[PDB]
Amino acid sequence: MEVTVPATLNVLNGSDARLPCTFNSCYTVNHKQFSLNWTYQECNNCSEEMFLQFRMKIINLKLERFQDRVEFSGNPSKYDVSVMLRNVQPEDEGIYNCYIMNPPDRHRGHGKIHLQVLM
Amino acid sequence: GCVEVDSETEAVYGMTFKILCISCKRRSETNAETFTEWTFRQKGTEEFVKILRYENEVLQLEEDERFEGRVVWNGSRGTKDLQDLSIFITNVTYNHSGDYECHVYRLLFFENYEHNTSVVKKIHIEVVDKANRDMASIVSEIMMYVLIVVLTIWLVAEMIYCYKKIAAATETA
Amino acid sequence: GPQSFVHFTKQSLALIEQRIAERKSKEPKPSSDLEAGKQLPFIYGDIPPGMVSEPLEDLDPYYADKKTFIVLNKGKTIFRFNATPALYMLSPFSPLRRISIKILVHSLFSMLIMCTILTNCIFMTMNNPPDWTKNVEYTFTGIYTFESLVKILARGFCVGEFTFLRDPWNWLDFVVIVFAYLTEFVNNVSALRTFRVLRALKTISVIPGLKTIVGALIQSVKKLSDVMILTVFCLSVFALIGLQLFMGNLKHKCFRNSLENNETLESIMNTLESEEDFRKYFYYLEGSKDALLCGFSTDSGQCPEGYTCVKIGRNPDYGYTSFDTFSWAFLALFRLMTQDYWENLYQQTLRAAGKTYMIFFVVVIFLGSFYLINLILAVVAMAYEEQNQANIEEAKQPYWIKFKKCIYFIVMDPFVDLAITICIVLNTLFMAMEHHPMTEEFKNVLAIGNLVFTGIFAAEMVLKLIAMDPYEYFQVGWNIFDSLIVTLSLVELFLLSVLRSFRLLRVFKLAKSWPTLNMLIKIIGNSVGALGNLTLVLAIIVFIFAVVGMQLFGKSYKECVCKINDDCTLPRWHMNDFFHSFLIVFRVLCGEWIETMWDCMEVAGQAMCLIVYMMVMVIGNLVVLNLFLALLLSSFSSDNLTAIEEDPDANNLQIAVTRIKKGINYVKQTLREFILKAFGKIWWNIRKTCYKIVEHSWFESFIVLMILLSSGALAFEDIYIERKKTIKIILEYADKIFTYIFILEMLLKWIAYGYKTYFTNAWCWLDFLIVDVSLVTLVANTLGYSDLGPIKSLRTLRALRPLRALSRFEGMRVVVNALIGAIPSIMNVLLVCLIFWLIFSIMGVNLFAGKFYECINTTDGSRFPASQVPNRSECFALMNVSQNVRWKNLKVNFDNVGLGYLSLLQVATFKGWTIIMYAAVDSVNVDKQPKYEYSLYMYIYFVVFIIFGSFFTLNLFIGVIIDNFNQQKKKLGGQDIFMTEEQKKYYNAMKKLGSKKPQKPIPRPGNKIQGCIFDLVTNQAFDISIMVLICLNMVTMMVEKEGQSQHMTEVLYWINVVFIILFTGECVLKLISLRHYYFTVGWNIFDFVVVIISIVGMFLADLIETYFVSPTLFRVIRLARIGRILRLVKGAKGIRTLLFALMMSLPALFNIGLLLFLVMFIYAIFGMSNFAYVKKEDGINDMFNFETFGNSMICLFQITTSAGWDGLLAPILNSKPPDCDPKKVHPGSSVEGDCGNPSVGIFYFVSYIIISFLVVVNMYIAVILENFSVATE
Ligand SMILES: *[C@@H]1O[C@H](CO)[C@@H](O[C@@H]2O[C@H](CO)[C@@H](O)[C@H](O)[C@H]2NC(C)=O)[C@H](O)[C@H]1NC(C)=O
Ligand SMILES: *[C@@H]1O[C@H](CO)[C@@H](O)[C@H](O)[C@H]1NC(C)=O
Ligand SMILES: *[C@@H]1O[C@H](CO)[C@@H](O)[C@H](O)[C@H]1NC(C)=O
Ligand SMILES: *[C@@H]1O[C@H](CO)[C@@H](O)[C@H](O)[C@H]1NC(C)=O
Ligand SMILES: *[C@@H]1O[C@H](CO)[C@@H](O)[C@H](O)[C@H]1NC(C)=O
Repeated sequence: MEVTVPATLNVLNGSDARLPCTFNSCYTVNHKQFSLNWTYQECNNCSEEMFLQFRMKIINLKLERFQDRVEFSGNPSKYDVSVMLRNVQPEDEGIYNCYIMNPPDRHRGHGKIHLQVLM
Repeated sequence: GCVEVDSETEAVYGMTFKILCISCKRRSETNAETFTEWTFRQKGTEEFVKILRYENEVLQLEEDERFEGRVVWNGSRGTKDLQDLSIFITNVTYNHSGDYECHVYRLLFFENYEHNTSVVKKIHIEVVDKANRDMASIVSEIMMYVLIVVLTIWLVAEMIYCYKKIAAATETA
Repeated sequence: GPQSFVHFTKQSLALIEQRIAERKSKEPKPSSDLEAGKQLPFIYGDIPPGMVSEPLEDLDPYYADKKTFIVLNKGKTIFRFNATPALYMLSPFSPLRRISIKILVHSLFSMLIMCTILTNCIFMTMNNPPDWTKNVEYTFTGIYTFESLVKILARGFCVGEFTFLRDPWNWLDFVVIVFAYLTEFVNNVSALRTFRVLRALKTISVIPGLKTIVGALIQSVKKLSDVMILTVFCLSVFALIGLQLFMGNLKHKCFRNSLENNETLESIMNTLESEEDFRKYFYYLEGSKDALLCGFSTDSGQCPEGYTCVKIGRNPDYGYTSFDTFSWAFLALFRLMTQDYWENLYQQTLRAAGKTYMIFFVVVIFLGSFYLINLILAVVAMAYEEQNQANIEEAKQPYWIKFKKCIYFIVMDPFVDLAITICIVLNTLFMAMEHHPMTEEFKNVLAIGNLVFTGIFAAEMVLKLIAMDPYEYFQVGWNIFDSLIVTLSLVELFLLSVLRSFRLLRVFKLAKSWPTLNMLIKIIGNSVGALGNLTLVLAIIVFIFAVVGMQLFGKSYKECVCKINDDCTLPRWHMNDFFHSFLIVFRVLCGEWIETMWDCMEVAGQAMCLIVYMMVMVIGNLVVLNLFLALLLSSFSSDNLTAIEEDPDANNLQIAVTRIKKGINYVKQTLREFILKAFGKIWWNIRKTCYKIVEHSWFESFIVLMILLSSGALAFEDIYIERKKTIKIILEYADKIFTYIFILEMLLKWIAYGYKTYFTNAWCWLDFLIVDVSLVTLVANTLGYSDLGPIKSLRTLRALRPLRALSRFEGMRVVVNALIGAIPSIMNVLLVCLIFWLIFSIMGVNLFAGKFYECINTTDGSRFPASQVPNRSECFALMNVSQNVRWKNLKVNFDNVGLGYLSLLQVATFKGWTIIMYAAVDSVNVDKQPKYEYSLYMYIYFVVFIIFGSFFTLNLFIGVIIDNFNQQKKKLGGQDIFMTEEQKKYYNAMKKLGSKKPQKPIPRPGNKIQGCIFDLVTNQAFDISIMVLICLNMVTMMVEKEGQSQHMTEVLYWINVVFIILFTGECVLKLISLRHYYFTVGWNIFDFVVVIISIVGMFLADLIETYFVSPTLFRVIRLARIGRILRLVKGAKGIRTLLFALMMSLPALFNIGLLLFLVMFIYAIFGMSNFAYVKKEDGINDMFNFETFGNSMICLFQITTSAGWDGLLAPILNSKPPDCDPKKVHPGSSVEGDCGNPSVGIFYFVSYIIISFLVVVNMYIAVILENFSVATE
């Protein structure tokens, strides 16, 4: 599917970062089968860390590297699976992936955002 | 397809008789599994007594004198979805007179749904010495003959009158 | 004169400006021959060499005073431009403008633009263009910018009169160029392609003679104004009636009774999404997407045991089929008017509301789909006729020499050409013996026969080519065509499957001697000859529609695919690529648009698909109708003028016939000569008495009554006759009485008329045959022969007793007389059609013989893939392995020529054709499992057959039907052929109604207040206010919808009450004012009656809805609300005229309807006798079958329009197991077996559809005669 994400996002230290990820799927998002998979990797060839997932509801894995600063800021029914990172810290810099699966649409979606944090 | 015809109410002594019990499912394309039970109440008695049961291509008879060795199966054959449940009596006697109850126990099979139904049909049969002719046939034949004779007489009278008139006209000319 | 040629110089411009100044100080039409875009008159002769392609003065005196100049190309085409400088910079004498004019007026310019547009159109067909297409797209944009700049530079931009922007077709070029550049700079891609497709419309302005066709098509539309208004009005009234009758009925479903876990319908209906879970609570037939429909009456559909009928859930067909709102009701009524899949809607409505509502469909079909189509069609006929009349009115205003001469002598017309004709007939009959289960010996003999025929044809080809000179030989077109056929024959000899079938085109060589085949050839030639421009326009429109659909909805079909297909694969019909998009457009033109429209609205939205489909239908149908009319009347009147004699050069066939007349007669006479050398007033009075009795009116009435009784006695012999012992006995004895009475009638007729007179009459012969069959049946039954097979097959011939009613009723007699008069002309056009269809049948047999077999999984009816079981032997391995496996084949296919004829009949009528086309495009080979669209481009065969064997075939048929009925009318003095003498008198009396002069004005009343009322009600303001009030009432009734709240119900009720009090009041005012003159006008009588029905029906409906329980009756009397809106036809004069034409056409329609009903009755009795116990599959089910008289009439009315006749025929074609069971036991009856008789079924259905087609054509022409009579008088 078409996934609309910003290639690079620049966020100030201590400010709030909304991570936009929207997908254009023909079929209505049914919450009982819809799948959302948010991962984080330091580099393109680095390991991905699960920190948020929507299997039936929003499941926050609560990673230690993020403390309790990861929150969901989208709405699946309106094709929005964005998340927000409160009080951005320098180690939040990396690559964030939003994987989308919306049955009965066959293909798998993937949006990649490079979050750069400046002073 | 399937037609529910009523059983005849008159059986003659010493001969064979078939009692019809036809129960058609409301939709033909449905699948079911049916078995039947027959009950008989004789004249002079007020209690209905079971006399046979048919299920899974085998006929079970109760131990009763009036029906032992005289009844066979004339219903649906080769299937569990029975829509004809009629039996057949070989030597009708005077104690076969009475009213019958045909209990049909059909188990419909739907998608995630089983419906157990039941229907009852009542057949009252008369046992007499000689087959009484139906009123319908007698009266219908009588009206056929009277209508034929009336039409013929009317036509003949009309030809007579017209021939007399045209003969008078011919003599006048 | 011709000498008037001079270069446009500055002195001439100064003179023109001086003349303009003189005209201003002082302060007409031009020559159409000299009008822009025309040929220069021959009176001017040739052009001086220095004069061509140069600015020269204005020839027309009208523009001689104004500032213009003319330019001439090398084809003598004048162009009128403006002398004012182009944007005040470029002057006429400037070399830049000179070069621009030189480029503008040339052939290499138009050819270059044509090639560019065609290449661009070819490039628009690609759905996923590669990356090397963008440079080509820039090149196309540059070429268009070039021509736009040239035209702007040469003609000026906007300021002048003959300028770039004044041309309406130049706005399209401007819009294209600005869209291209602007959308390129700004960057929906699909939108940008819907803006790029407009370049396909530039073909109209570059191919010459297309603007004229477009203008004529625009003119044909403008004459359709009033008929469109009447169509909208009738569709809206029928939609309101259907909304009232069927609101919410298509949402009935069979809901299960026993629910566990304390569950309820309302709770369940909120937690159901998938059909897999809907199937657990509602009842679905296997393989059905929608739930089964039910009803609450005894004549509606019945739920299975354990399910109860409830109104809940969505409507069928994704929810698009309903009568819930006025919008969907109007869509359904439009569908009924166009008869697109209308049998499905008819079946659903009967299932959900009851069989008694078939009256609504009868009335709707007969009034809309017949009469309104007749009106549109006849108005198009007038428009083109006036166009053609104006056109014709204004248009009129040594050794080698020896042996070649020997060969030329060998060429001899009486025998050689006759021998070749015989050889052609033998060859086509020989190639008609191919079939699928063919032994190798039969194949070998067919091969040697086809080889020897080709050899002898090539021998003819070479012998002629050496007899006459090669330059002389190729002069005749027939010789050239024979040469092409021969060379392709040799080519295939040296070597596809279609190439084998190009030999059948030699059949057209018989058109030299066959006159009505030459008519079809001339029609086909005119389609690409005198009417080539209109056909080209139609092709352009089809291409544009296909590409527009592909661009708009192509990606939606792929992304939204799982909504319209469970396997998440593209359906059979879609618009993902150009070919399938074009197939959808062609199918819509054939008349099937609703089913693809449902998928389009599911994938891409309702509004877009609705607009696109309506526009495609309107434009395409209009252009196809114009092409049909032009072809029909051109070939009817313009082509045939008897310019030459019948075969002016004595036909070789006629020379052979003369030689045969000499020879056979002479030989027979010589043989006869050789044989001769070798060797009582009483009886006359009785006859008069019988004459007196038979010819009396009472005898006729008695016989008519007994015929009616005997015919009605046949309707009772359904499958339930054994529940009605008494009536069965009465019917038997009554049949005996009827036989007696008709024996007596026959004897009386014999004595009165005599054997000679009795047996010269055909009606008497029919009665004699029927009565003889009845007597034989009675004597067989009496003598104990009641169960013999021949006797049991004779007893089914009692369905022919209603044929005795033909001679008793004058309407059926005159309609039958007209039909028998038409027969002889129909026979020849039937023979031509059989030959044309035999060609296609042989081609289809060659293409598809034995390739429709497949290995299917019987329990679910799905073809196995081709990865597993790709062969017949693998299929047999799996049959002997898995039980539910079968290598079955289609019932209707191309195994032989007869089955090919049946397939072609199904395709031409567009009923059951889709299965055939799917099997054809999936075909691989013999004994090979089909693969999905392996032979995808086999759709071309079906498209070509549809065109040639439907469009042109029906064109020829109706073209001959027109002349036949015209000569029928002429010979009897111009009287109507479908009406009786009394009906003729009433027809005249109705004609004087619509032509009365203005009657005496109603006299005003002497009273003051009454005079005020008189001057009020008689004003036109009163009438127009009445019309707007009726329109507001119509809107109020349109607001009603399914599921509306009680507040809306109360509001609408009070508004309707207020309207009733207003209308009743207006009636009281008119009654007070006009006094007794109110009733002297029929329209006021209708108004008074309808206001009475409105009041009474509203009160009665309130009474029933408050103090009674009868929703059906409530709706039936609330239908009385329609009468108020029927008063709108009073103000509309045109729609009033069409309704008057319908009223005039009613009597003949009554006679033809009586004939059709009698034929339907006979076929109903036959169907009850034959197909009562056939398996309930395909179109035969629990409600639509031949078990009873009502069901049979339901089924026959459906296929009177040919709708769904394949679905009815299919269960009959089962003859052997495992298709049917010959020993099926039916409880309550002694009939055994559920098999059908394929031959009887085929004859039944084909004969019925043909007869219905003929009768419908009769009703058509009746309405056309009435329509043309009304408007042109
Ligand atoms: C029909 O198609 C099947 C597809 O599997 C062909 O396969 C044969 O299968 C048998 C047993 O599995 C093998 O012994 C053969 O060697 C296979 N054929 C080939 C060509 O490898 C089968 O041959 C086909 N039959 C015909 C008559 O073409
Ligand atoms: C039936 O059995 C009885 C008992 O003996 C006998 O009298 C009668 O004749 C039998 N009838 C037939 C038809 O066998
Ligand atoms: C019929 O039943 C009666 C019961 O009263 C019995 O007496 C009689 O013997 C029975 N007859 C036959 C033939 O079984
Ligand atoms: C009704 O449903 C409820 C579910 O909350 C259940 O507890 C209760 O027993 C049900 N009542 C009956 C009569 O089944
Ligand atoms: C295929 O069918 C049978 C099963 O009925 C199987 O056992 C056997 O191998 C095969 N028989 C024949 C006759 O091909």
